[PDB]
Amino acid sequence: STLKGQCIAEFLGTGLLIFFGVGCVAALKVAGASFGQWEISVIWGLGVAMAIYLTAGVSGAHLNPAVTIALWLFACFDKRKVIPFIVSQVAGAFCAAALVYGLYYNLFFDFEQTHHIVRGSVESVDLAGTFSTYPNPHINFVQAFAVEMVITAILMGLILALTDDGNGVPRGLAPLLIGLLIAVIGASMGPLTGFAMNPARDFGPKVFAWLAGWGNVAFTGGRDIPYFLVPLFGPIVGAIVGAFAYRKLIG
Amino acid sequence: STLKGQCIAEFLGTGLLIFFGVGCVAALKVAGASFGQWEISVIWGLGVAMAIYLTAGVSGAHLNPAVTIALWLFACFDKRKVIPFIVSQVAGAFCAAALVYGLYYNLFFDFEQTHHIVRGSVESVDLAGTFSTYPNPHINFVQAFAVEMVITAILMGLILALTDDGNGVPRGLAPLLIGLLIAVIGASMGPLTGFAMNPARDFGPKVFAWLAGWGNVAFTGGRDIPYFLVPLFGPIVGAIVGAFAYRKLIG
Amino acid sequence: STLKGQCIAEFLGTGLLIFFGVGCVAALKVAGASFGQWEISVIWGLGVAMAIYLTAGVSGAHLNPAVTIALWLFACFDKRKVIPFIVSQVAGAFCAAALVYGLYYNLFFDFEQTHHIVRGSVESVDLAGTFSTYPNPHINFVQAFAVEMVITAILMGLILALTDDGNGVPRGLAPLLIGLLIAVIGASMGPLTGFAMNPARDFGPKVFAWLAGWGNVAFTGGRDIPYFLVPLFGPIVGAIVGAFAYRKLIG
Amino acid sequence: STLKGQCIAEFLGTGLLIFFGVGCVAALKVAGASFGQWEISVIWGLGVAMAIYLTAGVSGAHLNPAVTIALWLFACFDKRKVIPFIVSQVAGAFCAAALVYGLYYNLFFDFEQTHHIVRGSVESVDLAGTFSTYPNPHINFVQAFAVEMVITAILMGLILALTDDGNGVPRGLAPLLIGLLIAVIGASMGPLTGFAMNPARDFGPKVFAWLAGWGNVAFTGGRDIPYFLVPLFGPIVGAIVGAFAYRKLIG
Repeated sequence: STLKGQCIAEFLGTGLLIFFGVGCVAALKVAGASFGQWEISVIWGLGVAMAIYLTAGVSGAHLNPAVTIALWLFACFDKRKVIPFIVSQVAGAFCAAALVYGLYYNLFFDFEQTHHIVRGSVESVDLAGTFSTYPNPHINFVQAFAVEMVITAILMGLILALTDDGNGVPRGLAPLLIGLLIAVIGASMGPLTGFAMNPARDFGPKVFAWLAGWGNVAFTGGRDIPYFLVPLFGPIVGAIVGAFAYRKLIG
Repeated sequence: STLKGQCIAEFLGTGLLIFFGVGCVAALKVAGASFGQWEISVIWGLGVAMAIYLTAGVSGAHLNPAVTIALWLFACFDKRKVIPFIVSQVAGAFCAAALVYGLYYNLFFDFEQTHHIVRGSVESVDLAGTFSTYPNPHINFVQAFAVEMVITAILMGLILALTDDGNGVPRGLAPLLIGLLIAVIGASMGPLTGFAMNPARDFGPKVFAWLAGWGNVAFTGGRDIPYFLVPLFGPIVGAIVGAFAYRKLIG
Repeated sequence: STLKGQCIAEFLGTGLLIFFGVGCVAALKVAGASFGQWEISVIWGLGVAMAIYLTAGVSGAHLNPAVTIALWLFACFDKRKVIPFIVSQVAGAFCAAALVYGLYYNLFFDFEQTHHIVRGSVESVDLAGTFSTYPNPHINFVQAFAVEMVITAILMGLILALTDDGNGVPRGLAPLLIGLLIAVIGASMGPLTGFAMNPARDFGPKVFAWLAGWGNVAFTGGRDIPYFLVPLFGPIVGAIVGAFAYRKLIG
Repeated sequence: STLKGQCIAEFLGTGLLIFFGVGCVAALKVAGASFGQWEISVIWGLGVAMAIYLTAGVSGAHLNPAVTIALWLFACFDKRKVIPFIVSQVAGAFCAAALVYGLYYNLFFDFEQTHHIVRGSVESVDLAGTFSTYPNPHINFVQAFAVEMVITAILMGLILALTDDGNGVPRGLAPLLIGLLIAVIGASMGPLTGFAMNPARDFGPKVFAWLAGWGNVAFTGGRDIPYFLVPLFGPIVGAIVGAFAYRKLIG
């Protein structure tokens, strides 16, 4: 597979997981669907598994800039493909957020008119939480960064544990096992930071929310310190830590 | 296997998935069962997986006219079997809707008498939603068609991705993975159009609802433009788009 | 394996599935646990899968008199083992119901004193529904028998479909797939008759409920026609129909 | 693998399952997350499966002192590694409880101030139930011990049933099947004693709760007889019984 073919697969794979994840959150927020914390988390994980199954044979199904950087540093992934892979991942998440917004277009405006929410204000951040993740009100930037580092380290460590020959896990079952890992992470740590674990999953839809009319509050989240840095660099630091720990303690 | 044997398998396979899907919706609506959006979606998906496991060895387990048309256009499926397969699929969905109605017969009339609902009126469309799918009140024909096209394209693309040699997915695990894909599609996009994704799944029970006493509102759904066209031609267009995209970008 | 060894495995396997199924129903009824229809059904199915995994290698993991009779009539199962297998299955369900009652002993009496329920009365049938299945108030004996026949036919047909060489289903994955089939059956048809599908699962705990103090209402269920016949002979008729249909239409 | 390498794997594996299990309970209690009994149980089980997948190749993934003792007595596990394995398991559960407390630090104090709960009192035992298990108010020490013995015997018996060559279960699917077994055990027996089934899972976080400020009530649980003995010796007795029963009746 050429570089162009793998970039398209990364674009489609990241878009597919964003389409399922944002869609279910949109259904809970503006469509009146009844979802619990476990149900939302299991939709995110299974959507990732389907995205991996679709694009594993072409590009390896990274679908995460943090995973792409960690693989380059620790799994001898080609450095020439690092930038195009990351660009394709963010582009796929951005376009998928636009597609979900288009399908839920009439419900978003009906929700705003009913609750008298003006887009771009602090009170509109909750609606902006459909696309991207925002921290719990009781935690700050430092605690939010620690949560993102820890959960991404677990994800990176288990990905290496589930995708190494000799561990007994079939290659056909590994994508499903990865999705279940994301579900329990989101179920146990989601109410804190939104279990982003993916710079593309957060930055992409955040750019669309800024263009959709939410303005600066899409990036800052109503906080003095702009929150968008936590899902951007937090997973990157955590992925490196998780990959380093696995090679030292398990691998 | 002869053509008659495959048609019977398609009749039973489509009926089995309708029996599980309509039954769970009936339990939520007239039996007082507590179901969320994810729970309803996961029953639909797992019911499809069981139907595929039962009939895969005989007819290939299409169980969807949109999939049958897409396979004929892109997977060299025999054209002589296209019409009998589609006829058997719609017949199976029709008979299964009648069977579910017979088992839930006393609960349907008790529900109508309690809520003073006259069958065949606009207020009875919600009860008619047990058998077939109807759009969200905030979306119209054009947006409903777009939703059905997109979700069927994802289903068709993943079906080809999950049923090709060399992708590493075992043949015994593919039917279960297909069902999980339907669950997340229904969880993320269900509150919009009912995630029909299957012309037989919608048209079949719709004909029974018309015969059961709902009349013309079973097809139109209380809309000026008859809604039944969206689940009829929407999945067909989406399946072709999804199959074409997979061959160009992934396959 | 000798006959004594297989009878012990059938005794333990049926007891294990009753222990999980009755325990979760007891938690919902007297322990205040929050369970939906899907959640209860998925506990029953997964408990059956664990029971099959434990006893498949010894006795074949029938754990159902209806399945045992159907296998003898259609799968050349030994007739000399039919009676001891059925006796062991009912004995295992009876003892497991007693064990669950012992663990939940203090909660059952606290529930009765709080709600002023006298054991053995018509108002105590709901508490007796913890151990065995009772019909929906809007359905009668004839409709209850039809529901039990249909769902057991689907279970028997899929069991043959999931346990035949050449269908591509691994032997290690078949028990889990069987449990998921039970979950969707209970989710879609449970609110009607309790998805017994197993004469031992119902008759066994019913005998214990009669001995525990519920008296005659444990068998009759407060109905003029004794309801206990429906889960006794209903699954037996359905299992034969399902096995016959599979051999004629699929097998 | 040397003894030091296996001890680290046991430390990380037990910590990983505690991180997921305590985190989801913390989200339900202090973060306002909506969780049912099945949802909490399925997070515990799947977290165990991920922990097994990470550490099976190094130390065998015991992650339970009761399992370690049972394997030494019945599976010829090395006696020299029994003490270091148990020490590592309790250490991992202790550190993971501290990590979860640190991430949820601000939410715990906000919950206490809102409800006017003084740490170390009887009314604070419910908050202490986030880390460790405490019995249902209607059951006493004797019934709590019986529940822990029975459920651990089932877990030990199924673990031997799922990890023996010749049973047809793939080695890659066994960890997932073990997690599903824990989910149904917690769903059916959790509202009684908290389905500890693991001396490290309970004693470890209990020591942290005592150090975190809960004092003596973390061990006694507000009972005249200290409850901490039930999850300590209960699973050990049950694991031996379950292993002995499997070798006599199934193995």
